[PDB]
Amino acid sequence: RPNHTIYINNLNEKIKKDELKKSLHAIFSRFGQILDILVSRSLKMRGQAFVIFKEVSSATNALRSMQGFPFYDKPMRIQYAKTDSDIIAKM
Ligand SMILES: [Mg+2]
Ligand SMILES: [Mg+2]
Repeated sequence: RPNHTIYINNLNEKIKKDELKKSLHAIFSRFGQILDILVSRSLKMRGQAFVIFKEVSSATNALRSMQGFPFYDKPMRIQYAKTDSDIIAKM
């Protein structure tokens, strides 16, 4: 099931969509090249987001290292996405 994409839950829903994306990029880019970050109004309201890495190893390290990290006062809950974004094939 491990893939290039991590699905993040339990995100602070009071954070601005734009600021949230930027913060996610700052935090996760240290684990490897990020291809894309998915943060919509729908996802935001539910405290969810997706980060797509260029390599699966980067996704794995991110998942194992940032699990439970107090992001904006809330422990992040991270898992691999059920379906690896078709963006991988496209990009
Ligand atoms: Mg994008
Ligand atoms: Mg850990």
